[PDB]
Amino acid sequence: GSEKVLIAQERSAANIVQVFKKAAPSPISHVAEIRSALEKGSRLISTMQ
Amino acid sequence: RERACMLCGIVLPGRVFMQNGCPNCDSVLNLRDSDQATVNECTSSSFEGLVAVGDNEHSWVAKWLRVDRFQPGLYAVRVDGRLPSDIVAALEQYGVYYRPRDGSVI
Amino acid sequence: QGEQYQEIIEIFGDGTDYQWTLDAEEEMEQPTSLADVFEPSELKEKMLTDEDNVIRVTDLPE
Amino acid sequence: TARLYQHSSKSSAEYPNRPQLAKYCIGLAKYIQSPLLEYLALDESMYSLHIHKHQNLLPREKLIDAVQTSIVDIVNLVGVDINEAVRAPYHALALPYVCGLGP
Amino acid sequence: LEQMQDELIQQLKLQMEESAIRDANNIEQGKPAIFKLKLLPKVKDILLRANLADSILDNNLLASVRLWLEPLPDASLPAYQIQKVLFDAIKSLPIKTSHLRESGLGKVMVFYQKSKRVEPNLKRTAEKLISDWTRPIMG
Amino acid sequence: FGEMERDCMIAHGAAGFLKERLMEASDAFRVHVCGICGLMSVIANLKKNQFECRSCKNKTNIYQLHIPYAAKLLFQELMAMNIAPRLYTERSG
Amino acid sequence: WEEPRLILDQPAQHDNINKRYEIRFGKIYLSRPTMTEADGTTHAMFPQEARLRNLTYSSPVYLDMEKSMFTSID
Amino acid sequence: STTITSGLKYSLATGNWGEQKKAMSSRAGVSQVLNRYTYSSTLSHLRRT
Amino acid sequence: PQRLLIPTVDDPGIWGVKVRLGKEKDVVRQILKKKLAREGTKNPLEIYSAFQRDSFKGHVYIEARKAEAINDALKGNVNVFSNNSKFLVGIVEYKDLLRPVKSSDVKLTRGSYVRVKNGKFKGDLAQVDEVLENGLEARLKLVPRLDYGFRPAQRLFSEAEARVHEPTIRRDRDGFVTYGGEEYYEGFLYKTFRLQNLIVNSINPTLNELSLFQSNEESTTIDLSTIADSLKETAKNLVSFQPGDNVEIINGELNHLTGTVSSVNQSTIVSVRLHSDDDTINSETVEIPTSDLRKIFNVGDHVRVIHGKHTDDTGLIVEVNGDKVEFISNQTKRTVIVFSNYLIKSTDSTVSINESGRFELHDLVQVNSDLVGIVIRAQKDSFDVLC
Amino acid sequence: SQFPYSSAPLRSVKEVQFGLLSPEEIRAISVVKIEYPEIMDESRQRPREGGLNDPKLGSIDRNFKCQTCGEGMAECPGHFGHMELAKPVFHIGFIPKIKKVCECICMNCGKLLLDETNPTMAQAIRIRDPKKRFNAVWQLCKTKMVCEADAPVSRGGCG
Amino acid sequence: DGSPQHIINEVEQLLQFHVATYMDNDIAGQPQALQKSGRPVKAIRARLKGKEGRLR
Ligand SMILES: [Zn+2]
Ligand SMILES: [Zn+2]
Ligand SMILES: [Zn+2]
Ligand SMILES: [Zn+2]
Repeated sequence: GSEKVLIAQERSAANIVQVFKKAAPSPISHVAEIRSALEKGSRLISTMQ
Repeated sequence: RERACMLCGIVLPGRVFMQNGCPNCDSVLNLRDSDQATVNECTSSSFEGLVAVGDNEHSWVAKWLRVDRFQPGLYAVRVDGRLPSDIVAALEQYGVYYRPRDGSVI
Repeated sequence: QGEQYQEIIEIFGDGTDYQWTLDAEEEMEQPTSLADVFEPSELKEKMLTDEDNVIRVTDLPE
Repeated sequence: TARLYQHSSKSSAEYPNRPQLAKYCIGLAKYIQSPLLEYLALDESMYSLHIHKHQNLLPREKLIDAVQTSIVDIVNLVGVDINEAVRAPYHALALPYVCGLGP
Repeated sequence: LEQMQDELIQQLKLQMEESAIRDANNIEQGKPAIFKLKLLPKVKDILLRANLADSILDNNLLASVRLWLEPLPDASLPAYQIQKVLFDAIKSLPIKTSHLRESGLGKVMVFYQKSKRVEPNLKRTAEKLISDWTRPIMG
Repeated sequence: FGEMERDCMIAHGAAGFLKERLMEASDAFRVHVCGICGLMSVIANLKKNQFECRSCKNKTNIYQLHIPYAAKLLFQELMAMNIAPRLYTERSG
Repeated sequence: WEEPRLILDQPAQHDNINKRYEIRFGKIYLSRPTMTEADGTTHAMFPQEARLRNLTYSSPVYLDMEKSMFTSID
Repeated sequence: STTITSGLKYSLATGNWGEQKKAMSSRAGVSQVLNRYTYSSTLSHLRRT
Repeated sequence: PQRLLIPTVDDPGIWGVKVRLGKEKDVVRQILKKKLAREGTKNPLEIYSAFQRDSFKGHVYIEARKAEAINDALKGNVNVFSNNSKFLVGIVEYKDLLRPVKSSDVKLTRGSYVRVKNGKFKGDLAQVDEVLENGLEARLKLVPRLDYGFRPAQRLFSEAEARVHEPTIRRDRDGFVTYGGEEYYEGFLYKTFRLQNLIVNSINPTLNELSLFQSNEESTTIDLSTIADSLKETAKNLVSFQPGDNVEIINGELNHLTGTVSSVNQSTIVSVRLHSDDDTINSETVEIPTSDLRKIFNVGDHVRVIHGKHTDDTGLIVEVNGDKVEFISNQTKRTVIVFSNYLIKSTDSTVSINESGRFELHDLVQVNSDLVGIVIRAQKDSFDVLC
Repeated sequence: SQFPYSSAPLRSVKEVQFGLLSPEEIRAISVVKIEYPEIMDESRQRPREGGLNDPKLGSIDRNFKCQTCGEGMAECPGHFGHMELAKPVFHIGFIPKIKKVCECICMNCGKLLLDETNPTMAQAIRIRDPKKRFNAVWQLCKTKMVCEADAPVSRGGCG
Repeated sequence: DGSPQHIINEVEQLLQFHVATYMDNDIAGQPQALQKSGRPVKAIRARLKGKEGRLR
C-alpha cells in the first residue's frame, strides 16, 4: 500500500579504455584500466589493468 | 533397526541376526539357530561408536578392537549389556575367552 | 617381544612395589549414628533422640 | 480459627488448587463440625488467641501449662475413638492429651 | 665447568636424601615434613636450569626424585608442591630409557597413575609420560 | 545541551548553571561508595538503615555521592571490562 | 535462458548404469495482477484497492520446466 | 516462489538493493517513498537520478 | 593382550575431517559401501578403517596411509564441507579416540535411591527395586500421587480412601494392590520408568522421604550406606573457602597443621599460609587441595549459616564439639546446634527479609480479635510487633 | 531533596584511582555466581536462580524489589555477579602489553633479563613516570635474548 | 569427559573469541561477531566511542 519509486543509478560505462595518472607517492605513474561486460544482460564480468 | 553383536562386535540389522545369524560368531554362538532371547542376550540394539573397517589385516583400529580376524562391516566401539553367565560358561567350555566390550572391563 | 617386555617390566615395575600402598589407600577410602546423620535440632523435632526413647519406655505419665 | 487456618501450610497442601477464601469457608465449616479439633489444629498458634483480657501478664510457660491442662480436661471429658485416630490423622490430634499419654 | 656442576648436583643429592630422612623421622616422631618444603625452592631453581640437564642425567638425580616421590610407609602422600615441581621438571627434561633404568621411576609413575588420591591432572600427565616413555621401546 | 553550549557556559564562567543543567535538569542519581575500596559495591537498605561493603568487610566508612546516572553506567561498564575506577572523597598528595 | 540446464549425474553401481538427470527451462508466462483472499477466491486487482488494503500490486510468473531421464549403460 | 517474491518485495520496500541477509555492505536508497506533497514534486521525484 | 596394541610410528595414520552435523554415520556407511563396491577392482579404495564418535560431534576419523586415499574416499560425498578441513591426528590420541565412556557406572544397582527427571512424579525420590535387562527402562518404587477422583502432594497409598472414592480396586496377591491400572505394594507404587527419566547422580535425600521409605521395613532408616555416601558428597561439595579463613589439614605430610587461606585459584587449589611457632615457617605460602582442608571455628566469632533449616542465621560461636558447633543466634537470640560444614565466617549479618512472610516492614498487623500492632523488626520465621 | 534520606554523609569526588580488578575482588564484590545459560526458569515467569537475569542482580521492574538491597527500581543501582572460566583467556585490550611484558622478562624464572648493574638500566629506573619507565626498560631488554645464569656470582637466572 | 587435544583447542578458541568479541567487536584482521539478523554485535567498547558514545 506504499508508493515506491526507483531512482536511476549513475555508473561508469563498460568496455572503454580509461588511462589515469597515479599520484606521486607510488611507483606506478600511469594506469590503463578497462571493465568488461557481456552485451547479453549487461553485467560486469572482469576488470583488467 | 540395527543391533550390535556383543561377542565379535559386528553391527547388523536384528532381522538379519534372526534370519541368518552372525557371520563370525556362528561357529561358537549359533545365533541363527537360537531363539530371540539368545539373540537379544548376544546382540544389543543400544550401542555407540559406529566403525567401518575395509582391511582387517593391516588396520591398527581392528587390532585395537580385536576385530581383525572377522568379516568387514559395521562395528561398535561400546555395546550396552553383557553376555549371560551360562553363555560365558559355554564359551569357556569351547576354550574361547570372552572379553567384554562394555568398557567397564579394562 | 619377550626381551623388551622384560625391559618394560624392569623399567615400570609390576606394581607390587606399591600394590600394598594402593590397597591401604583403598582401605582408608572406604568407611550411621543419627547424631551425625541429621541436625540435633531436627532430631529433637522428629522425637528421634535418646531422651524420647527414655520418655517412651518409662512407666509414668508423660 | 478460620483466619489462621487459611494461611496454614497444612491447608495449602490439603487444597492446592483452591483460593484463600475457599480455605476460610472450609475452616468455618470445620469449626461448626468440631470446634475442639479446630482449636487443636492451630498447634502453637492457639496461644496467640484472645483467651483472657490480662493473659499477657502471665509468663509464657504458665499460659501454655494452663491451656494444656484445660485441653487435657476437655479431651478426657469428650473421649477419643482410637481406631479413627489411628486411621485419620485429623482426629489423632486429641490422642496426646489423653490421660496418661503425651506427645 | 661440568665437574663443578657435577659436584654441586651430588651435594644437592646428599642434601635431598638427608632432608628426606629427617622428614621421615619427624613424621615418625609426630612432626610435619618441613625440610622438603624448605629445600624445594633451591631444587626448583636448579631443575629449571636447562644446561644442567646433562649433569643431572649423569649424576642420576632422578633416583632421589623417585625417593621424594616415594610415599612414606604411613600411606601419606607428599605435599602437592613437591609433586607439581617434580612433574614439571620431568616434563622439562628429556628422560630416556637408560635414565629410567638407572632410576626406576616407572614404578612410582605407575603408582601415581593407578592411585585415586592423586589429582586427575597429575594422573593425565603421568599417563602421557608413561606413553612417551613406552614410545621408543616399540619404535 | 551539546558540547558547544557547554563551552559557551564555561566561557561565561557560570559553573552553577552548568552543574544545574547537567544534573538537576537531567539524570541526577545518588550512589553509595565504600571509604576503603572506593567502589560502588555498598549494599544499602535505607529503610533498614544498614550499609555494608562485603568485600572490604566494613559498615562505618561509607559515603553518598550525587553523580549523573550516565556516569554510574560508565563506571559499571568499565567494571564489566575488568577496569577498577575507584572514587575517593579525599586527596592523598 | 542464461543457465537453462540443471544437470545431476549418478554413476550407480549397486551392472554399471550411468544415469543423468536434467531439467530444462522453457517459456515465461505472465498474467495481470490478481488478489487471493483468505476464503480462497480470486479476483482482478486494481491499484486503488492495493493502496487502501495495504496490498502489493504484483503478478504471478510461470515457467515451463521439462524433465528428462537420461540413462547409459557403459 | 517465496524466494523471488520476498526478495523483490523486500528490496523494493526497504531500498536495500541486494539480498536481505547481505543488507550490510549493500547499496541503499535505490527505492524511496514517492513524494506527493504537490504535483511538481511528484514529477521531479519521478525524473531523479 | 591389550597393552601391546598401543600404536607405533609404522602403523597407518589417522585423519579427521569435519562434516555436517548428524551426517557422520551416513558418511561412515557411504565410505563402507564404496570400499565394498570398489574392492576387487583396478583402483580399489586403499583405506583400512573409518569411524566416528557421538561425543566428538562433527568429526569423522579415517585410518589410511595417504592423503590421496582420503581425497578419494571423500570424493562423491555431499556432507563434506567445501574446504579440505583435514588434520593429522597425533599418535598419542589414537588410544583416546577409542576409549570408552560412561564407565563410572558399570550398571544401575538395584536398591539404590534415585530421582525422577520428568513426569507426574518429577523430582520425587524413587528406590530402584528392579533393573530391566534391556537397560532402557527399570521398575521403581515410588510414593503415589493421586486425588482418587497441577498434581497432588505425595503420600503413601491409602487403600481405604481409594476404595471409598473408587470401589473398582483389583487385587492379585497379599499386600500387592492394583488401583486404577497402577500396581501398589503395601502403600508404595511399583511402576516402570525409562532410563531417560532418572537422575542417578548428585541425589539430595530428605529425612521425610527416607523415613517414609524405610518405615515399611519395621526399622527406621536401617540402611545407611547410600545415605552416608550422600552425606559425604554433600559435605564435600558444600565446602567453599575464602581468603583469611583458618583451616586445618587432614591428610598428607602436613597433617594436623593450622593455617590461613591467602588466595584462592579456581576451586581445587588453595594457597594457605601456615601458622607455627617457627617464624621462618610462618612466612611461607603453600598451595593445598581443598579435599584435605577442614575449617577452624574459634569461640566468639560471627558466623553465618550456609545451608540447612537454620539458613542465613548469624551469631557468636559458644561451644565447638568437634564436628558439631553450637552458637548463640542473633535473630532468634537462642543457642542453635548446626554442623561445622554449614558455617561461613561472616562478621556481619546484613540479612534481607524481602520475599518472606506476608508482611512488609512497618505494617499495621492485626494480632488477634482485639489486638493490633506495628511490625518493628522482621525475621525469616518471626516478627517483632509493637502494640 | 529528591532522594530519600540516608544517614551516610554527603561528599564529593576528589580523586579517581584507576587500576585492574583482581579475581579475588571480583569474587568478593559479587553477590551470586552465574552458571545457567537459560534465561527463564520454565517460560512461566520467575527467572531461574543462577541465571543471567537472577533477581539478586537487581530489579528493573516497577512492582518488584531487589533481593539484595531491598530497594525499588528507582533507587537500586544494580549488583554484580561473577562467572568462573574453565580456562584463562587474554583480555583483548592488553594483548600487545602482555607481549611487551613477555619480552621484558624471562619465561622460565620470572625475572628481568637485565639488572641495575647496567647504568642505562639504572637511568631507565630513575624516571618516575610508569609509561616512560616501561618504554625505556622495554627498549633495553628487548635486545637481550638470553637469561643469564651468572652475572654478566649468580643473579638467580636459569640460563 | 574425554580430551582429544584438537577438539580442546577448537572449543577453547571459540571461548576466547566469544570473550574477546564481548568487549571489542572491531578487532582488525578477523571477522566480526554477527547477530542472527546479520547485523554485527554491539560490544562494550562501541558503547563508549563516537558522537553517540557514553562520553560524548
Ligand atoms: Zn558376532
Ligand atoms: Zn569497600
Ligand atoms: Zn539492589
Ligand atoms: Zn630465567
